[PDB]
Amino acid sequence: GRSSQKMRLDNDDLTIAISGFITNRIGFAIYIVLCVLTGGIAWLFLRWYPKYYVKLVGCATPFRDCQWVVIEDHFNKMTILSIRVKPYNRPLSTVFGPVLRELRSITYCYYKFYYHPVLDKFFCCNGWKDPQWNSMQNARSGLHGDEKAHREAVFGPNSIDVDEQSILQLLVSEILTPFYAFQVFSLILWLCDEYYYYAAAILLISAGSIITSLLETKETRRRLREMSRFECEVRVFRGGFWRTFPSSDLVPGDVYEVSDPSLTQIPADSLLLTGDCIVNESMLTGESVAVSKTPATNETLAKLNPAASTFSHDVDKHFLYCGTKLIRARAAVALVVRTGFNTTRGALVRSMLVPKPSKFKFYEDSFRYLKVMGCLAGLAFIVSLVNFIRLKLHWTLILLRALDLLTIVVPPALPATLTIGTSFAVQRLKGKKIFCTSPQRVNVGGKIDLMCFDKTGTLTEEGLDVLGIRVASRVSNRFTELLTNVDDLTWSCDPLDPYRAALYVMASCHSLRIVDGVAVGDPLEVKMFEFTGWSYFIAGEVISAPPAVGVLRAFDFNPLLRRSSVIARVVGNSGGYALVKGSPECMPEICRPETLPSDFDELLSYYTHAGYRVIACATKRIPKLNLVSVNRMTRDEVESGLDFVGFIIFENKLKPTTTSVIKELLSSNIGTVMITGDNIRTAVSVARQCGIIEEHAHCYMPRFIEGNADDCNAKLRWESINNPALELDPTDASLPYDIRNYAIAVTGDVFRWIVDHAPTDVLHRMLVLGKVYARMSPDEKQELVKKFQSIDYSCGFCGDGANDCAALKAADVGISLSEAEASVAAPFTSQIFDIRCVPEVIREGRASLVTSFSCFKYMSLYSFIQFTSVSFLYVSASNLGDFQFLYIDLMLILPIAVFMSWAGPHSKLCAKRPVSDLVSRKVLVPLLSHVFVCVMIQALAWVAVRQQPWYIPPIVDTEKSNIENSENTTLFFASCFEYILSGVVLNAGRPFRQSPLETWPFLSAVAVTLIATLLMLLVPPYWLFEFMQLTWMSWTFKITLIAFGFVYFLIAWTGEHYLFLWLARFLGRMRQRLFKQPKQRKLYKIVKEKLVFENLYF
Ligand code: ALF
Ligand SMILES: [Mg+2]
Repeated sequence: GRSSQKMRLDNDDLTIAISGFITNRIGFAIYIVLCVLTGGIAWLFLRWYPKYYVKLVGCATPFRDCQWVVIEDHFNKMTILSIRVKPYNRPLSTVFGPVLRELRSITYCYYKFYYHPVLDKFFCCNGWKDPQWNSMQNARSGLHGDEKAHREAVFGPNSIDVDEQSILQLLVSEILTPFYAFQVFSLILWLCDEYYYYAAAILLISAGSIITSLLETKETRRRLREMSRFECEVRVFRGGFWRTFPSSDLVPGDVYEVSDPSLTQIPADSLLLTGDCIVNESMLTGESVAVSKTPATNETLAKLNPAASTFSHDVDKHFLYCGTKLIRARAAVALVVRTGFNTTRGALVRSMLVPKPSKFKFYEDSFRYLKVMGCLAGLAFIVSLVNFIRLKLHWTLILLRALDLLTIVVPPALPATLTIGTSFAVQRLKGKKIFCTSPQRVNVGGKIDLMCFDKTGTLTEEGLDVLGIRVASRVSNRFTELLTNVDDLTWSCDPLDPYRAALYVMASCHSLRIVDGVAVGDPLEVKMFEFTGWSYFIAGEVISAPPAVGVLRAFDFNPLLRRSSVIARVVGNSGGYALVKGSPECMPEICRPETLPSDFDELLSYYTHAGYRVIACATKRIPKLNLVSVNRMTRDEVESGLDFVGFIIFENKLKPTTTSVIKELLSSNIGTVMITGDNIRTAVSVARQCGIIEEHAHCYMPRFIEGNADDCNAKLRWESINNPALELDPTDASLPYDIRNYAIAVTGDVFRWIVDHAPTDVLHRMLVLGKVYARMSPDEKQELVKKFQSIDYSCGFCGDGANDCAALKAADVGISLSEAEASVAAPFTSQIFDIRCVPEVIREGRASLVTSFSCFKYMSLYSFIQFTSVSFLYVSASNLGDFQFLYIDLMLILPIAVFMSWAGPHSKLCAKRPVSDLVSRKVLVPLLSHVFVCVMIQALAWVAVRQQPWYIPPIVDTEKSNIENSENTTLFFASCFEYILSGVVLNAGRPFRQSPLETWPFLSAVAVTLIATLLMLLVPPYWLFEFMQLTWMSWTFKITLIAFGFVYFLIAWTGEHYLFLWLARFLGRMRQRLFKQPKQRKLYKIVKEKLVFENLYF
């Protein structure tokens, strides 16, 4: 009996291990008695480290006989789940692809593993081919009665119902982290030591942080549950009749109806059987164009695969996805295939909740630093305890002092201070209309090294504009200039006149209807009508000699003929006219070949290759027509024998301010790529116009030369687009084949083949070189972003559709551009709809990163200075007073820390990135030198004060510490002079922020604190003298204290700018030259260097 298994859930990530255990009933008693005895510490310690809990309670057993299982993933986060068993009696094949009895299963992250007995394993994905699907006769007659019920036990309900959790569960999963336990212990220590005010302050700030984080999490999870909760009402063929049911009672096999008008959205992944349908797949592709779907023939059942997760075109022509609108339908039924989380939209939603560890190592490294500091504080506690039992002091004093020395070294207000930079950045972003939801992501904005991009909604207007109109004259059968405008059309001549005929076509060849003074109807007609500027069974001309027209009848656009016609009669002419507009491919089989110019085919190829959509117009004259002829003669006589007029052209025109933002991003050493769902010819042209691809480079793309994507052993040919002769060395490395710049533009079908059957090195080179990525579903967007991240990139995204959701959530920083169905996952949410909020986010990220690092260094220095002062004082059982602590802790550190995080970022993207890690050498090395300088200054001040003739030595006191010394006061003033100047020196400045001379609050706060301290030193009033427990000093010694404080500033400044970085580089070079361990480099750098050098080699 097997009792372990390993699986890979996601596309490539999520390696998990499942094991099965049993409760000992003795370890459980030990655990409960231990919890009772310790009052609650065992519960905490066995919730933080469940490995020992399992080792204490669990006893290993095989899978067949089990009661709960443990699932451990690649990030080492264990979990306890309970196996569920249900009575069930059908053949094994009903559940997979014998007899099955128990039907054991486990649910993990909405995946549902089932237990195969004879193979003795857990299986996640098996499509349930349900072999009845052989003929339309079988598939049309749906399942009857009881057969549904058993299905309900295997597939569950058809509802994407994520599980919400209560407030108390959030609290027990949030507060119980170890740091808050440490904070509670510190608070107990303060209140037991009569040190109230500071404890109350940090309690208030901790409570505020908890409240804001809790509200954040609750709002996020509430919002995510509204994008994935759909409820409709359909009619199903359960028992030979049509019965009305909710959308939740559907199981694979039920045949429902799609022709009814109540049904406005597809309930589940379906397949047509009769009739026809019209849907717009705005959720799978970014476009909003109407798509027509036709019934599935008897052959296509064979190739259907309910688990392929991406369907070929042969079967995609008949598949009705779930969650897509329904424009129009004909007696048409449909057969469901997948329900629940197996649906493409359901699978996307499920993959939006799977956990993924972060590559930003800031907060975790800070916590590791505090843990090392605690390891030091333990030794300090031991030494203090020995030195205190030496002096024969009382026991309460020894305990209290030795324990407060713990909270001195591990400051309980470091994490609550490390968020001020992001807290201040959020409102600047909100002022510039960008709305952030996860503040922890702001720092990540400073690490962006790549920036992906949508096309249709982001880099381009949503609709299709009108570029120009071309016409061929009958004087010479050749085309003319571009004729962008309509005024030129009105004032041009050679329905006999060509230009006026084309204007007539653009004016009255539609079926638009007027609502609210504007026009509605087919999306393409609207743009033409607006371009004309005219008005609308006759079309009224604009006031600003063009005659009006009067329509007698019209044949709308025919799905099979692919054209439309309008028979009208201008008032002037006794005879009528017929205008026909349609696609240029089937046009030649209607019009006269004499009317077709010599430029037809090559000009059509030129326009189509650049990516436009072309439509052609034609005219005809009917010498005699009346009210009886139109009803007597059909469209066949209308169409045949027309006169070619001209081409009208559409264009996906890009937003006015994109070619500048992309140029700036390229000039700031940030690469950019396009990841779109549209064609592979429009995408390349828009990338040429925008600036992603340089104006002179080539664009090689892959083609299938031997076999389609099915065969596991196929060959690829990397051809060129403009010149189909040049190729790339395929087996071989992607290099130009027997020149300076080029860019592979991979389609969306060959990319899957590359990821599957191609070596890793070719994949890496394609990732480094590829600029354009078209014809991709959301899943390929997401896993392409993950592939980018897996070679040490840090990539963002930008999009404005539910198409993009997964790529927005899986990217390091994802900026949305809308407010519906796409801002649920994206951290940020712009509202100006242009790509101008990307530089904003990057700038604020860099400023926030440098600010956070500066604050961390400042708080660490504060901790060390206080520890050194207290360690000097403890050598004689003395201590700082209970109010000097308050002054230092509350009126010097918190105000300077808050105001050090106030200045804004620069007004321009620079060309260099900030340090983005804590355990580095260039961060640690300049910190320990500052610590050394601080300690040296304090030691010098102490030695200096111990030699004056009015010195008042400390007194050892058994009941309480003595505060009125001449050795406490000197260290107090040295510390006060050091805190302010350390805050001034460690400030972030010119490169990624505003220089401190242009920001007033910081300088004002430093000045007021320094003047307060200097006045408290030089001439203090008596109440301060008897209130802070000071002692007399000669006026010649205060000047010496000021001198030490001053010279510390010079030493710290010179070290921080000049010497400390030099020492860091010196130590780094010595380590490299002595320890002979290679320096790791980011992969894409290595691949780029290999590529350029080897290309130069040829
Ligand atoms: F508008 Al798109 F992918 F083309 F969101
Ligand atoms: Mg879009």
